[PDB]
This record gives sequence, structure tokens and C-alpha cells, in this order.
Amino acid sequence: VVANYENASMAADYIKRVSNVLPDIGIICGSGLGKLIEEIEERKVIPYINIPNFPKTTVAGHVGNLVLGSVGGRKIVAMQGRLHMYEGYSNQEIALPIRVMKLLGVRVLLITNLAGGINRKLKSGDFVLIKGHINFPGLGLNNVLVGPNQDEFGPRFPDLSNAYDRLLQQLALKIAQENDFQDLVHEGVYAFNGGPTYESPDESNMLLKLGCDVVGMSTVPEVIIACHCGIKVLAVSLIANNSILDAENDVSINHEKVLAVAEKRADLLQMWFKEIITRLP
Amino acid sequence: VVANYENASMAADYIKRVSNVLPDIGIICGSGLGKLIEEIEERKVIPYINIPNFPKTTVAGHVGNLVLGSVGGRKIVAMQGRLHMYEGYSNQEIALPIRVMKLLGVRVLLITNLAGGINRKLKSGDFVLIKGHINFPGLGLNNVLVGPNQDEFGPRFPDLSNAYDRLLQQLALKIAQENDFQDLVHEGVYAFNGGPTYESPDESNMLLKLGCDVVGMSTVPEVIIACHCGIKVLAVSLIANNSILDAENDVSINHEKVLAVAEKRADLLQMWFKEIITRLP
Amino acid sequence: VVANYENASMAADYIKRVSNVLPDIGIICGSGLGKLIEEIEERKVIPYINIPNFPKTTVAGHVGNLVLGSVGGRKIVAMQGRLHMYEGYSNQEIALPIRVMKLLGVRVLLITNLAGGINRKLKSGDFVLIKGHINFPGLGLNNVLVGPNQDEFGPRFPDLSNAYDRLLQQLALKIAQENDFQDLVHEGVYAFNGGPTYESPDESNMLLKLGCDVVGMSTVPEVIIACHCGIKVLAVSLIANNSILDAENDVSINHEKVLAVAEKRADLLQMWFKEIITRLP
Ligand SMILES: CCCCc1ccc(C(=O)O)nc1
Ligand SMILES: CCCCc1ccc(C(=O)O)nc1
Ligand SMILES: CCCCc1ccc(C(=O)O)nc1
Repeated sequence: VVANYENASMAADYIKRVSNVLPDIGIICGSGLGKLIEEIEERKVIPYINIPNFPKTTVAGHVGNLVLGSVGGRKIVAMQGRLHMYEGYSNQEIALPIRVMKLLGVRVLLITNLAGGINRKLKSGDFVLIKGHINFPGLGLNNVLVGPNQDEFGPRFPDLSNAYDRLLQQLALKIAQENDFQDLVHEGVYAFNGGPTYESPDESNMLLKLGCDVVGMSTVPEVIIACHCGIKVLAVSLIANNSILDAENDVSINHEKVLAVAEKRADLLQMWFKEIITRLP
Repeated sequence: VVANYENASMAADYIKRVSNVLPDIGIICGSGLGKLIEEIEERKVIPYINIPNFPKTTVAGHVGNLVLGSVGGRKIVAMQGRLHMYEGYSNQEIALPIRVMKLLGVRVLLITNLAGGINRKLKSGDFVLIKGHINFPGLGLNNVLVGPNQDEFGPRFPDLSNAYDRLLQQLALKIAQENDFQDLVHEGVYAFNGGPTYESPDESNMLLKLGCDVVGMSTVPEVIIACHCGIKVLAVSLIANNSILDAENDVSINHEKVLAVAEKRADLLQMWFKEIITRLP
Repeated sequence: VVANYENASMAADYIKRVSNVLPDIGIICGSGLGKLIEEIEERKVIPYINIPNFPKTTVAGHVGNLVLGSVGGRKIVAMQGRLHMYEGYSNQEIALPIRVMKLLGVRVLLITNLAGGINRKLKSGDFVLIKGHINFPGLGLNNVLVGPNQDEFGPRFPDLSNAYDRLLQQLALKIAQENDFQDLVHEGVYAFNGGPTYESPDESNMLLKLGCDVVGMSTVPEVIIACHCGIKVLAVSLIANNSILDAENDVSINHEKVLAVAEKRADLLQMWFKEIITRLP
């Protein structure tokens, strides 16, 4: 199944017939960071299995739904579940849900993820507003856009210089200042490690030399598909650990430690994103 | 279809029966930079669709032909059309036309492309004689030679240290000096970005740190296939923009701006390559 | 064929019925560096073609066997043949033999390879104990673990910080000191170049900037599969040449030169690994 205009249109028509919500905001939440989706008002849950042309999501298993409703008086659509490229999904499978968001009317996409810190100023539990990226898969012929271009969505050769909207970053910071947590909020450059192995100690040292502030295994594919079709993006990393300090001290990382940091910041992040949604222009 | 000896031989036999030209020079011209192909004398046009085993080129659409004839008294074969890896073509599809050139008798391959400038000395409209490369796809397991080796063409483990012939670079520069445009001509290292997104501002800054002078989305696959089978190469980049200055100033790039630079230098480049062809040893 | 628990179990059951050896040590030897396999005592040779689910190894051709027996009073299993990713084998094909080693009882995996030197201190004929790596394929979405996770073997997100066991490196060095060849033995970081082209001169210069000591086209995939399932690893590179000196002097490299260095060090390496095997805890 190709992420083309006909296939996206069939999915969008189905969603419309079922939901009667026309969203202008989309959200994708990182693992352990999805409690906001549980508080959507007047919500309608649409499983991927019912949506024409959506990818199968039961080899990896676990959840896989679209949730439409209201937050802070705004009409939104949330992606629940996980579709990451380290799982073996194709370019076309990652792109189709974002292109359907476009056809439903989405103009702004908000994303959170879990990442490792590279910059020496970053502590476990800090937040990073992403201002740019280094896309190792893209440099290496695994860009999400490799394949025929789908002209109805965007151009053959997109420019990513404004992929991360500046005014959205400024609003996120303004809210942090209003609630006395700006000391936790930084800005920086996100390195995309295809994964699923964590960055090795020597890879972390390389990323420091190359000007990266954080590293993770998601987000950049969705950002590129959104930018290609004219959707504005805000992306925020939660820092699980500092990989440079861990390399210098011979300290390990694991998914359990990552999930405990997610639990420690889950309430703060949910409240922050609810306020961002409410105040978006 | 594999780029093997039998499949290449069948294509070569067809071309011979149709053309009665045995070329010793091949040319591949960048987008907007192909007017030279229109001035080939006594020309014969052979569409890919008629050549046994050649790849299909109608999903991307647009042109796709081989043109054989004379330029400056020399027998040449030109590739018209575009076969780039960001479009989804396989290793075997990119390699087959170059291996057919080898079987027809080609000893020298001349290539032009459009690229972004990384070195601070480079201005829009300048030319770069490529003296080496950094192949991000190759480091990352997407080299054009991944797969079984085709022993009739070359070795399992090729050396690329002489991929860009030094005497051909010197002749290109000599002609520039003779015609008072040497101030536009530089030498440098080409970074291969698989594409199709332009390099991000932070990727451009990384490439500066790593010793790259220019960046583009083509050329390196063809260079590697040519070097593997003993064909000498000259490759020249036309600089569309300086990506480091654009990153520092928050300035965008698009395919339209790139094509306007191609128009501004098209006549000069056509005249330069005609003289290179005439004077090749 | 997927490298899953059922398929690995069927292969392991076959091997057991044929061999009556339960090995706790596995070995993978680099090209020209396999004479040790010829001295295995009470050996049983099991060709891949007879083992349920093992990959086909006749396109590349040449040898392909498992050899079980005793060395220095220890029970071992050796992989004879070559399964490298530049040949076009899939993630699942590389991983299956290592996962079968796990099911047979292997706890330690010993690996040798041929590599190019980047650090200026390295001479042709030196040895490097690998202490970490930079995995360009992994950063670029070609990690050996891309795909569904096989939960019986290991976790979705492995940590590689202890992939290269420190005590095994210390034992290898102790034996070198006991036999007056420690002047040949270094430690360092291994860069994985997917291949099959040797690193270009400008790629070599980049790797120097990024903190790499050696570069090669193997080893990292097997290390990652072993680490994922709890097998300890020692990996040693034999240096064929110094690629930084060769770049500065305009000197070429070829597979013939590499194989002559392998011949020059083959006896020393065979004797070293026999003593390592004998003395493993
Ligand atoms: C009774 C139908 C529900 C079972 C089901 C749910 C989800 C998926 C999928 O997302 O791939 N497949 C099947
Ligand atoms: C009447 C036959 C010409 C139509 C045609 C031309 C080119 C191609 C191709 O290059 O894939 N396919 C079909
Ligand atoms: C008579 C059977 C032996 C011939 C044979 C040997 C090895 C392989 C392989 O490893 O793919 N295939 C076939």
C-alpha cells in the first residue's frame, strides 16, 4: 500500500463518516507520555484495523488507534500506538497516517519523544525544544521520502530549514516561564539514530563532536512528511539520561530506567501540552 | 533484472545493430545542463524502452534515451533522462547502463551535477572539479555495489583512491584559464546525501566540520560503477547556493532557485564540455 | 526465513543429533586467518546445506560449514565460510547462526577480522583489541536488529556499553606480554563501513576526525546479535595498511596486499587464539 492521494482519500472519507470532528491539530505522544489522550473530551476511538489502507500493527502488537475529540476547546486528532522505523515498517506505512491528517484539515502537529542527552548541560528529566536535526538515515539513502514523489502532497525536493516552527517554540517556553519550570527547558539539535540499539559510548562521543544536543530513534520521519505537505511542527524531547556522562563513568542504560523518567515527568508534560493546545494561534 | 554480463551483453548487441557508432566517451548531464546533447552530430536516439533489459523509467516520467553520435570529431554516447537513487531505483538499475557503456567501448565518462556549497569560498554559479568523495550511503550499507559481485566487470573489493582522474581535472582547468573563467573554478570533496530533502541547516554545519566542500544527491553511484570496471571519470558540480551562509542567515532554497542558476551557467558549461571532449587524449 | 526461536530450535536439534558436542565457545575467523579450524580435535563438519533453515551460501560460492570439536581441552564451534552484509544477505540470515550458537550453549564468542588503520600509531601487521565501535549502518536505519524483536533472545532496545568484555581484552594482552609480542598489540575503536568498496581517502580523513582507530566491513553485526542474547565477545583486528598515510602519499590498496599481510601474521594469530581458548575462565 502506497501513501498516495487515492489511498489517503479513502481513509479520510471513512474517518469523516464516523467522527463528525474536523481536527486542525494533531498529536503524537512518546511512550509513557500519553495520559493526555485519555482526557480527550467527547472522544471517538477509531482503530487502525477499521480504516481503509492503514498499516497492520499486530506483529509488534500493543495498541493502535486514532482518537478524535476536543482539548481546551480545540478540535484534535491523536495517534495512539507506536509506528517506528526500527520495527521494519516501510516509508509508505509511516507516511500514510500523517497524509490522512493533512486531508482531514490538520495544520499543526505536536510531538513528544524520549531521548538521550549529548550536550553536557542536560540532566535526566530535562526537556529539549528541537530546533533542527541531523538525519543519519536520510544522508544514507533511507530517507522517509525515497521513492516516487506524491505530487498532490508536496514537491520532489523539499527544504527543511523551517521544519520546526519558531513561534511554537517561543510559546512553549512562555508557558514554562509562567509556571516556574523554565529551568528545565533547553533548545537543541536532534540526531536521528535509526536504532533499535541505544547509541554506543563511542557513537555518543562522535555526536558531541558533530554538534548534536540529543539523540533518539523517532520523530524525524514524521517531521519530514509533515513539512513536505505544509503542516507546522513542535517537537519536544524528554531526556532520559546523559550519554556522555554515562560513557565517561561506565554506566549502563535500559528501557526500564527510561520508563521511570517518563513516569517522573508525565504529569508536568501532560499539563504543559494541554496549555500549548489551548493557546495555539 | 540483474546488472550481470549476460544482460549487459544483450543490450550492447541491440545498440550495435541499430547505431553503427562505437563510442569511446560517455556523458551524463545534470538537470538544465543538457543542451550539449541537442548538438550531437549525425545522432541516433535509442529509447530505453527498446533496449533489452533496461529499467522502466515512466513512474518518475519524463525523458529516458541513449544518444550516440559525434562531438568535436569524437564518438560519444550520452545518457538523457534521470536515474537517481532517491527515486527508488535499485543498485542493479543504476549500474546496468554504465556496464553497457563499458561493453560498447567507453573509456572516459564525463559527469555534471547541481550541488550545494559548504566551503566558505564558494558562491552561487561557481564550478567545483570533484577530487574525492564522502559516501554516506556506502558507509551505511547502501553502497551501489551491495550484492553479489559481477566478476566479469571488476573485483569484489574495489579501491577508489584514483576514481577521479587527475589529468582530466588538469585539462578542465587549462581550458578555463584559456578562456578567462578560471576565477570561477575550484576543486573539492563531494558529500553524497541520499536525498531527496535538501541538507538541513545543521547537516550543512556538520559537513563543514567533516571536511566537505560540496553536497549533492547524485554522481557517486555512477562513479563507483565506472571505477569498478576501469572507466576514467571527470565530475563537475555547479554550485546553486552556499548552504553554510544560508544557515547563518535563515535563507531558504528551492528547486526553482536551483534551476535558475542552471540557466545562468548553461551556455558556459556546454561550451566548456565541448572543448574538453575535443581535446581528451 | 526469520531468525526466530522455532527456526533456531530446529537447527539446534539437528546439530545435537549429529555431533554429541555441546560447545561453550564459538569462533569466527577472518579471511586467510582460519588455520586454527584445521587443527580442531575429534572434529565433526556439518555443512550449512544440511542444517534446517540455514541460509544458502552458493551465490557468493566458496566454503560454508560448522565445525565442532575440542581445542586445548575446551569444547568449541567454529563458523567456516563468509556471511557478510555487503554480499546482500539479510539481517535474518546473519543472525540465525549466532542464535543457534546460543541455543547450543555458547557463552563466549571470539572473532578476528582484517581492517584498515586510521590512528597514526598503527602499522601494517599490528593487532587491535576492539573496545567499542561506530556503527554507520545502525545510525542509518540498517542495524542488524531492524525488524520485529525476537523476545526469547533479548530485549527490544539493547545496551551495547559492555559488548566488548574487558577481562577478555586483558587476557589477550597478558598472553601477548608472556610471548614478547605486546609491542604489536593496541586497543581502539572500530568503524563499520558497510562496503564493499574500501574507504575512500576523504572518508579515511573523516574517520580520523571522528575518533576512529580502525575501519572494516564485518564484525559489528555479529557483536550486536551476541550482545542482544547475552554472549560475551572478544574481537581482534589485523591491520592490513594505514589508510591515513596512504591518503597522504597517494598509495593504493587491494585485496592481494591484504591477503599477503594475513599470510605474514597467520601463524602468530593461530597460536595466540589457541592459548586464549585454553585459558578462558
Ligand atoms: C476484531 C478485529 C480486531 C482485531 C485486530 C485489531 C487490530 C489489528 C491491527 O491493527 O493490525 N488487527 C486485528
Ligand atoms: C510506444 C512505446 C513508447 C512508450 C514508452 C516509452 C518509454 C517507456 C519507459 O522508458 O519506461 N515506456 C513506454
Ligand atoms: C550435494 C549437496 C551439496 C551441494 C551444496 C552445498 C552447499 C550449498 C549451500 O550452502 O548453499 N548448497 C548445495
